[PDB]
Amino acid sequence: ICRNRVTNNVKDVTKLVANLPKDYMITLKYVPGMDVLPSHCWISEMVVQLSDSLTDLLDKFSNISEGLSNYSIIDKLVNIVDDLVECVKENSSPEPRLFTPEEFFRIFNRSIDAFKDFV
Amino acid sequence: ICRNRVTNNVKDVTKLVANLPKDYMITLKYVPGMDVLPSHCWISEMVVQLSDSLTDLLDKFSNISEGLSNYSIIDKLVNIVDDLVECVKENSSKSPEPRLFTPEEFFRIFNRSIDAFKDFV
Amino acid sequence: SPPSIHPGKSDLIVRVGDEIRLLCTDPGFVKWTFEILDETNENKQNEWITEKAEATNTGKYTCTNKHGLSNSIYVFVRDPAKLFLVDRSLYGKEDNDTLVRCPLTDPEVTNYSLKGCQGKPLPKDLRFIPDPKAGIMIKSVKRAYHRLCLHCSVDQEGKSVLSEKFILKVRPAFKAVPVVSVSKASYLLREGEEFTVTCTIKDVSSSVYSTWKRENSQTKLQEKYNSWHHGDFNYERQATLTISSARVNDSGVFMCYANNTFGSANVTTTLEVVDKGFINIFPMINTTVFVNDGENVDLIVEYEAFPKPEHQQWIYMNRTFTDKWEDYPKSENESNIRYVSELHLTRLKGTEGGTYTFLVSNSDVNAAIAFNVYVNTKPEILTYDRLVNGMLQCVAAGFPEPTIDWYFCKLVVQSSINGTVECKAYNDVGKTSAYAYFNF
Amino acid sequence: SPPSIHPGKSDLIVRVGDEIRLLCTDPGFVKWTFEILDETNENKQNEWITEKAEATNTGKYTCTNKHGLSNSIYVFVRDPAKLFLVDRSLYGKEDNDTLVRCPLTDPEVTNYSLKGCQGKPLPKDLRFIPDPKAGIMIKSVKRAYHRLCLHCSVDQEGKSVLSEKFILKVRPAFKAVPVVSVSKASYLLREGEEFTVTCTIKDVSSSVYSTWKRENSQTKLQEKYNSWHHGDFNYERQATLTISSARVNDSGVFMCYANNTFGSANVTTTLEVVDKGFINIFPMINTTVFVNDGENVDLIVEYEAFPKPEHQQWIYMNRTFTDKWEDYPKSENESNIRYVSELHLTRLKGTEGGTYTFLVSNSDVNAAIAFNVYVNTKPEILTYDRLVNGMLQCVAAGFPEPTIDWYKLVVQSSIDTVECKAYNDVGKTSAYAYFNFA
Ligand SMILES: *[C@@H]1O[C@H](CO)[C@@H](O[C@@H]2O[C@H](CO)[C@@H](O)[C@H](O)[C@H]2NC(C)=O)[C@H](O)[C@H]1NC(C)=O
Ligand SMILES: *[C@@H]1O[C@H](CO)[C@@H](O[C@@H]2O[C@H](CO)[C@@H](O)[C@H](O)[C@H]2NC(C)=O)[C@H](O)[C@H]1NC(C)=O
Ligand SMILES: *[C@@H]1O[C@H](CO)[C@@H](O[C@@H]2O[C@H](CO)[C@@H](O)[C@H](O)[C@H]2NC(C)=O)[C@H](O)[C@H]1NC(C)=O
Ligand SMILES: *[C@@H]1O[C@H](CO)[C@@H](O[C@@H]2O[C@H](CO)[C@@H](O)[C@H](O)[C@H]2NC(C)=O)[C@H](O)[C@H]1NC(C)=O
Ligand SMILES: *[C@@H]1O[C@H](CO)[C@@H](O)[C@H](O)[C@H]1NC(C)=O
Ligand SMILES: *[C@@H]1O[C@H](CO)[C@@H](O)[C@H](O)[C@H]1NC(C)=O
Repeated sequence: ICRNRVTNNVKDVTKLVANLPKDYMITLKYVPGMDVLPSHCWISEMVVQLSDSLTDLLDKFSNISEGLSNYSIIDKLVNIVDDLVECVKENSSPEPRLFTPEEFFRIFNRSIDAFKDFV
Repeated sequence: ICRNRVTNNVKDVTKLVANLPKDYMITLKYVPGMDVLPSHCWISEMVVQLSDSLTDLLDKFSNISEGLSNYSIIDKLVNIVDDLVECVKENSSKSPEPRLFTPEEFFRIFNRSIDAFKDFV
Repeated sequence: SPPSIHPGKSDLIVRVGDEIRLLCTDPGFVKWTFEILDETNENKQNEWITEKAEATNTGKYTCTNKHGLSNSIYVFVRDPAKLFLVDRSLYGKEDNDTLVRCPLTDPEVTNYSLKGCQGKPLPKDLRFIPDPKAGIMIKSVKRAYHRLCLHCSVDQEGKSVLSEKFILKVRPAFKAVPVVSVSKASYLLREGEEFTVTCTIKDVSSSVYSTWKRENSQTKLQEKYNSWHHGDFNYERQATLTISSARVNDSGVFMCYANNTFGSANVTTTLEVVDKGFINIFPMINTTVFVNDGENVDLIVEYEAFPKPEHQQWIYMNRTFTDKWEDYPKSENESNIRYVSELHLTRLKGTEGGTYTFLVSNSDVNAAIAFNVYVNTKPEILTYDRLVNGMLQCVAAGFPEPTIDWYFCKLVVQSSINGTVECKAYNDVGKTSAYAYFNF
Repeated sequence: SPPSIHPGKSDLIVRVGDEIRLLCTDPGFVKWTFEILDETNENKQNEWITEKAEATNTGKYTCTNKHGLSNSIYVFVRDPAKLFLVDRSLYGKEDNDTLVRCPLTDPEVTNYSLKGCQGKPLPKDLRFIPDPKAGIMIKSVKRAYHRLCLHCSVDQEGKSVLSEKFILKVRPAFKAVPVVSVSKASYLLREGEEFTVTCTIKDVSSSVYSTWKRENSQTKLQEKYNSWHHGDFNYERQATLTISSARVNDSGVFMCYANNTFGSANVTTTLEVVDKGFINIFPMINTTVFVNDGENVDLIVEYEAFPKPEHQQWIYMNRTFTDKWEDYPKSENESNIRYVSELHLTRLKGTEGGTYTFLVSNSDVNAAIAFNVYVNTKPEILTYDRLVNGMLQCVAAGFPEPTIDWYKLVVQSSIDTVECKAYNDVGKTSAYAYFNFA
């Protein structure tokens, strides 16, 4: 359940993480110990927070029509995590912390890997 | 002179500016008064400082195989500036304090520096 | 009765870091409740106090007795910095009202209203109702507003002040059915072949249900998926059905069914699985044809062939015939397993009659059909003689066999009986004559 | 005789924030001069004194007189805070030593050496010579060191310390000629069409030089350029000539030429400009043709046509054909103006002898060649008849003309079992009479 919500534009996250500067900082109210706790415990809060952070990231870029801009990739990821908010709320704060792209997208892919396993 | 050395990978700059985050800051030892002054005095220092900044900025990105990537575009711009330095040091042939720029402002400065080489001495 | 509550106000206004102190009395009294946005606190005392109110203390307070009845007082903490409380989540079901949770923390302010970000003016028809206690509400959200950005806006000391920034999310109403299409409407396969068909489903949202089911079989089939969002309100799914080893009774109607909260749409594909290949041949003309010498004729066959026909050849009298024959699939359709082969004999000479054969094969079968071409030819007269018997001889050779008529005053016919005496030899194509003169 | 300095010592070491005092004893004294990295100072007093040294006061101090005789001191301001002064533009030319500008502020240290970024090792064959007063020098910079990045490393108190990154840029030295190719080996244009050819030059560097020359003319042609960098040591330039409106005298050879410090390549294209289009036609067989009854023949023309021919048709006796003729260019190559036209005639009937014509047109010109085709036939015997006089006559119709013997062109032969037989080079046919007398 909610697995079919997550389209496979997530497979573009690695191309996005390649184009974001190592130095850049992305901001995410991070549910403490989600790296440890079972999926059903954090996942509801995390998917709201990710939807927010990704829309902030979406403000930062602009829409290069030729090729895959970061704007296009992040846009389609916002479409995903918003639909995950929609199903989690239908079917079922922390303190802001600062992540480099590789770290923030680690958390993103872990959250999305929770839905292949959800209740 | 040195109009040949600036290859047309520069048109990519508009895309690079669009893929860099608006609030990302880039650091350049900007020659003060570069705006108002004639080309010849600031252009010699600026191609050096642009080569430095663009090389550091190049380190920050990975290299995708498919498509255009910031690392590809910046790598080609770095090739340009490292040639413009090679000619300026060899045809004129006779630091500022670091300042921080959003990508659109840094690339404004870059594009003005390259527009300096459409009538140099 | 519900509890009475002290102070007896409806609203109650307090400067930040003042004291908030609310005194409740029902003899049945059970508990307070405090609500703002999501946040809630619950307190079992019949008195509620905090010595230094923060802006967040803004909110509604309800005191409830054991008899079930409730009385409420609503509180503001006026604060120059945090004028709005906010929750940045903002989702609307399209065509429903939605709420922008920016409730005020000082109600005595002017023109509580909604504004676009970056200066931009709101969409021409977006209309809203404000409420200091709850927020601002947006009547009849519609798809044009998707990711509209918003600010809540207050005028205080004649100056105009804006909330943290909000992005509206719209969640489609489904107003048209899905759109469904399949990579091939009909399949034909040798047994034991792989079978693979792909269905495309398009809709405004990824919550479109879609399945592959086999008609007159209720159980749903094994499937692998790929989907994409393609920009706002544009989703595409591709669902793929595979049988690794087909078999005859794996034939049937397969259906790609897709529906949504408006209504379904489906598209079927039909599978034929054959136990072994075939060729079937039809001659477009009788297998025996008759041609007057020096005319063209065509020999034409049409045939069904599966798997596709590998060799095609036309042979005459135990020898192949080339550069005068043409062949094409009968129809352009992908379903068409049917093929045409034609051979253009030209200006046929009288010697070229006899059999012409067409041979076609695939892996499974080798198939033949044969044509007999008879070339009619105007008679010719060979000999004119008289026998030892005192009898006259006229001799003519033609296909069809000539016919000989006498007057007095390839196949061969030899024909007999102050005078001139004539024999005439003729068939369906040709008329010819030879003469003898007898003088008495 | 030259200057002399107090302190005498060739090398001096001063603590940070210590005072620096140098005095040069010369009746002819002119200046102190101080150099480190690019920075320079020069001072008029015979004493140079500085109240509190900073690390950047490290360097070389030279005393010089009116003779121009000079004497030098080098000064190390030991500052525990930074061991290196750096000057971080590290360009090097290929095949040439390249200095890494990380002179030391304390000479009293060990193992001053050069080391990669992020704990990556240096390339194995890279070697270097260290020098506290100047930096660390990389010998014989190769292309494999392009964008190699480097730290300068020094062991102090048994503990190893690194400078800010250096990134080694490499200006390639040319070891092969530029590589040159042109979009078309040769051109043909109707006068007033627009010639436009595009060279392509490929080299390791954008300082390859390339030009377009009209052969036997020294003057410069107009041109437009595009060029790209395809990764490291890979540059490509495209240079496009245009003559905006071709005139006849523009016919000639153009050369695209490219040279670098190593050598030269040129590649050439030749332009023909024709004042008006043309067609020329050659029959691959005599225009007069002979065929027997039932025989098979082809008719074949080769023709050179510019512009490319637009209507090709074959007509027999003023009545056009279809489905019996093949048309193809004679060669594949993109410089092709020459074409082949064939018509095939099958088992020709006797009546079909006549004249066959081939008609081809382009915008400029319309041209015809005509073929005369004679179907020979076996003599065929038309009348055998016995006339009132007692004579009997035979008639035969043939091409070539029949000859008649007793035992199209038309022949009749007359006489007072008899047989008539008519022969020409194709065949024989014979007709019969039988006679009895009393
Ligand atoms: C739209 O798609 C599915 C497929 O039928 C429907 O969901 C089923 O609805 C019936 C009746 O409510 C249930 O008995 C099934 O258990 C449901 N199946 C699943 C997988 O959920 C949905 O109702 C469909 N059709 C309509 C008319 O709404
Ligand atoms: C699957 O698709 C068809 C239409 O694409 C469904 O609808 C029927 O189609 C026929 C002919 O177009 C109409 O005359 C009928 O009115 C339709 N049926 C109904 C109840 O209205 C067909 O019913 C669909 N089958 C399933 C299981 O969904
Ligand atoms: C490489 O190309 C240029 C063009 O010919 C040469 O530069 C010219 O050299 C001649 C003779 O030395 C001079 O008289 C000209 O003034 C130069 N012209 C320009 C535009 O520079 C260069 O010498 C060439 N030769 C080789 C061997 O590479
Ligand atoms: C242009 O290119 C041709 C070769 O592509 C050069 O021709 C050669 O020139 C050398 C002497 O310079 C001769 O020894 C060779 O026999 C020539 N080879 C051929 C095929 O002709 C030519 O010299 C070049 N001209 C210029 C100006 O670069
Ligand atoms: C007939 O069909 C069923 C279901 O498709 C399958 O289980 C069965 O194996 C088929 N029969 C044979 C002999 O394979
Ligand atoms: C070609 O023709 C024009 C006009 O006649 C003439 O001016 C020009 O000099 C000619 N150029 C050459 C190279 O012959």
